[PDB]
Amino acid sequence: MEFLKRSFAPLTEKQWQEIDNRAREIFKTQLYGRKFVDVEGPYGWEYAAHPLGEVEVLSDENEVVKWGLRKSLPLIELRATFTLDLWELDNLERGKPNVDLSSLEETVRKVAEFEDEVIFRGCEKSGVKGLLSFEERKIECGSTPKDLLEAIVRALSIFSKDGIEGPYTLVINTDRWINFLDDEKRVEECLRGGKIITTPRIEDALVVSERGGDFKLILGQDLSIGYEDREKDAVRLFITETFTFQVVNPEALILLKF
Amino acid sequence: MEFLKRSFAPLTEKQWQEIDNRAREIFKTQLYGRKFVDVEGPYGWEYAAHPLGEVEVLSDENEVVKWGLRKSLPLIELRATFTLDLWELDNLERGKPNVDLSSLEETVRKVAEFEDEVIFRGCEKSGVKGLLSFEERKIECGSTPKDLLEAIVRALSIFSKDGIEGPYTLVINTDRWINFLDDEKRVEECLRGGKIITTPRIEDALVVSERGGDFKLILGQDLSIGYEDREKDAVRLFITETFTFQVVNPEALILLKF
Amino acid sequence: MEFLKRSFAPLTEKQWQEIDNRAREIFKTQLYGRKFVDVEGPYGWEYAAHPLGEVEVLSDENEVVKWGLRKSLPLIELRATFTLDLWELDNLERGKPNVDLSSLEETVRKVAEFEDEVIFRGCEKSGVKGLLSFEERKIECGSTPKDLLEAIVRALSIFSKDGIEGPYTLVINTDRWINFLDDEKRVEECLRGGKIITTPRIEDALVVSERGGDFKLILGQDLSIGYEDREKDAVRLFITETFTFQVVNPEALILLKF
Ligand SMILES: Cc1cc2nc3c(=O)[nH]c(=O)nc-3n(C[C@H](O)[C@H](O)[C@H](O)CO)c2cc1C
Ligand SMILES: Cc1cc2nc3c(=O)[nH]c(=O)nc-3n(C[C@H](O)[C@H](O)[C@H](O)CO)c2cc1C
Ligand SMILES: Cc1cc2nc3c(=O)[nH]c(=O)nc-3n(C[C@H](O)[C@H](O)[C@H](O)CO)c2cc1C
Repeated sequence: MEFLKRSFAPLTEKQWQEIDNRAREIFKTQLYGRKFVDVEGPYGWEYAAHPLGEVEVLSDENEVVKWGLRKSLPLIELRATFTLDLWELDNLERGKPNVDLSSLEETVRKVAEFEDEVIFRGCEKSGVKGLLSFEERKIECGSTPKDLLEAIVRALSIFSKDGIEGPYTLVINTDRWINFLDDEKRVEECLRGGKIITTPRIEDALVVSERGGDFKLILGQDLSIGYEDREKDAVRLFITETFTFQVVNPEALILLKF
Repeated sequence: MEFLKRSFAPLTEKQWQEIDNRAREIFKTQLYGRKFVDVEGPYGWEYAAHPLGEVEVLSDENEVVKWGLRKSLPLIELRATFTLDLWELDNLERGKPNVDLSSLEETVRKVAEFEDEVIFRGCEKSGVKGLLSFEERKIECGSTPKDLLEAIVRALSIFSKDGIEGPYTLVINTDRWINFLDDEKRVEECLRGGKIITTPRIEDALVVSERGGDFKLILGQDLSIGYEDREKDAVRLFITETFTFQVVNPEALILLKF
Repeated sequence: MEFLKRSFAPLTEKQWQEIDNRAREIFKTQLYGRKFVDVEGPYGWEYAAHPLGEVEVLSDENEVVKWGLRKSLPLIELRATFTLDLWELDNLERGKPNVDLSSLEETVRKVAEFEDEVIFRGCEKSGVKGLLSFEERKIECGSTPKDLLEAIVRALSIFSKDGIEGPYTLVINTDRWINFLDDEKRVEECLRGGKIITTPRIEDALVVSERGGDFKLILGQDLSIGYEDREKDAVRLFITETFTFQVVNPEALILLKF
C-alpha cells in the first residue's frame, strides 16, 4: 500500500492502531447495504471500467465495412479529509485511555450516508439504477397489525410463480415498526426462518430473497486512511475508496407501498 | 440421447448449460403434483402401454374354443416449440450476465398447467380418473376459524377406521387460507406432524396420507429440450416427454367440501 | 476459438487451410503500420476499455465529500462479410490447383485501407489522435535532388537536442521518390544505417526513430475468419477483430512539408 504515504507521518504505530480500530466499528455497524448484497473480490488501484457486453452501431448501412463502439460502466472514486491535533494525540503515550477523537466520527457518518443513498436511489450521471426505481413490482398493504401477515403470504405466492426460492428477509422503516410490535413470532414463522431488518433510510418496506447472485458490488479498493499534510500544529488525513454496483435480476424484489 | 439432435445446433456448450439451468428451476417450483405422489423409474423412448390385468371376453358361449382380448393403458406424448434470437444469445460470450429469455418461460408455464390439469381432473379419451371424481368420499366443513380444527379430527377418525396410517398432509386453496390465518400451530399439532400446502388450482381442500404406494406416476422419458430448425436468423427448439398416471386405493383420500 | 462457429460449416479441412493461407499473405504485405509501431499482447474477446490514469471532478466545492469519474479509451470492433460458391470450392478435391477466389481479396483490401486511415488521421468519435495532427513539429524542404540530404541532417540535429537516439527511418510517398532517384547510397549513409519505406497513403515525407516504446497498438483479438449462413448454394463468411492505438511521446516524430 505504498501509494498511501504512511511512513511520512509523525505518529508512532500505536496511534495508527488506535485510529484504525476506532473507524472499523462504525463501518461495521453503519453499512446496511452489505448485509444481503454480494461482493466481488478486490482488483487493484487502477482498474477503471467494467464490461456489460453490448455493442452500439454507428456506421451507415450501405458500406462494405461496419464498425461500432463497445459499452461499459465507469467506477467511482471518493476522498474526504479531516484534521487532528497533536497534543491530544500525544497524551496517549503518557497513559490516558479515553483520548478525544471528535472530528473522525462526524465524517465517518457522512461517507456511509452518501454510499447508501447511491445504492438505494442511484445517480444518473454514472448511469446506475436504484432499488426504488423498478416501479412495476408493486402490491398493496394496510395498517392494522394483521395486514402484514396477509401481505407476506400474498408476496410469497408471486415469488413461487417464478423460480425464486431460498431464505427470505424483510427490510422496514423504523417508525412503522412501532404499530406492528405486539406480535413478532408470527411474522418470523410466516417467513419460514426469515429475518427482520429495520433502517432509517427508506420510508416503506420491501421483501427480498437471499439465495445468492442477484445483486453485485464491485470494489477496486476498500476504505482506507492516509496522510496529506502538516498545517501548523494539527496533522491532516484523508479516507478513500473506489466502487460500483449492479442489479441483475429485477424479479427477486417486491415493494410493499403502505 | 441421440434422438435429440443436439450436436447439429449452432450453439456453444455454455449456452446449453445456461438454458438447462434456467428451465430446471421453474420445473422444480411449479409442479405441485410430484410432492406427494410416487414415481416409478424411467423405462425408455418406445415403451407404449401399461398392463392392468383384466381380460374381456368376445366369443360366444356354445363353442369348444374361447378367446378374448387383454386390456391396457396407452401413454401420452407431448411437444411444444419456441423461437430464440441469435444476436442476444451471442451477447453472452462478450460478458453480459443478464441475458434475455422471454419466450422460454411463457411456454414453460403452460406445460405445467396442462399436466396438473390432467392429474387433478383426468381426460376421458385416455380413460384416466381424477382425484376430484371419487365423489362418495365427502364430509362437511364450516367457515369460522374453529371449524377446521374440528373437521381434521372428524377426518382422522375415518382414516383410523380402515388401515390407513402414517404421516398426513393437507392441501388447500390459497384464497381460503386467509380467513383461518390467525392460528397455525394448532392446525400443525392436530395433524401430528403434518404439513400444509397451498395451491391456486383447486377451489377447496382435501386431506391425504403419505405412507407410500397409493398414487403412482409412470414415466417413459423425463422432460427434455432439443433442436428443430433454423428459420432466418432465429433458432427454433422444442420440449417434450411421455407419461401416464394411476390411482390404486380410493380410500386414502378425503374431500372436504366447504 | 469456440465463438467462431467453424465446425458447423460444410467444408473439409483442406479448404480451410487454403483460405487461411491465401488471406495471410495479403495481410503480411498490405499493412504498413505494423512495421515500426509496437504491439502489446492479446488479452481476450471481452476486454472493453483501456485506462489513461486521469480523473474528472464533478462535485461542487463547499462539500464534505467529493467525488469524480475515472476516464478511459473504448475499443473498436469490426466485421465484414462475403459469399463464396460451392461448385468451385469443390473442384479442389478433384485436383485443380488454381481455384478461383475473387471476392475474398476485394474486401481484404478494404479492411487494410480502413485501418491505416485510422492510424494516420484518427477518428474523433473514439477520441484518438493521428500522426498528421501534431502540427507544431514542422520543418521545410525543397525539390532539387540535393535538398533531401540537407533536410535529413537538419532533422537529426533537432533529434539530438532531446534524448532521442537509436536507429532512424524515413517514410515517403511513392510518386515523389521518382525525382530523388539517381542517388540512394548517400541517403542511406546519412541516416547512419537507416531504411527507406515508400507508401501510397500520405502525400509527403516524415522521419521517425525505432528505439522502442513511443507508439503502441492494443489488440483484443487478431484478424479472424468465420462462418455465418448458407444462402441457397453459396456459403457466407465473415472477418473480424478489435483494436485501439495510442501515441505516447510527440517528440520522436518530424514532419517535412515539401
Ligand atoms: C510542559 C509542556 C509540555 C508540552 N508538550 C507538548 C507536546 O507533547 N506536543 C506538543 O505539540 N506541544 C507541547 N507543548 C506545547 C508546545 O511545546 C509549544 O506550546 C509550542 O509553541 C506549540 O507549537 C508543551 C508545552 C509545555 C509547557
Ligand atoms: C458490428 C456488428 C456486429 C454484428 N454481430 C452479429 C452477431 O454476432 N450475430 C448476428 O447474428 N448478427 C450480427 N450482426 C448483424 C448481422 O451481421 C447482419 O445484420 C446480418 O444481415 C443479419 O442477418 C452484427 C452487425 C454489426 C454491424
Ligand atoms: C455431373 C454433375 C455434377 C455436379 N456436382 C456438383 C457438386 O459437386 N456440388 C454442387 O454444388 N453441385 C453440383 N452439381 C449441380 C447440382 O447437383 C445441381 O445443379 C443442383 O440443382 C444445384 O443446386 C453437379 C451437377 C452435375 C450434372
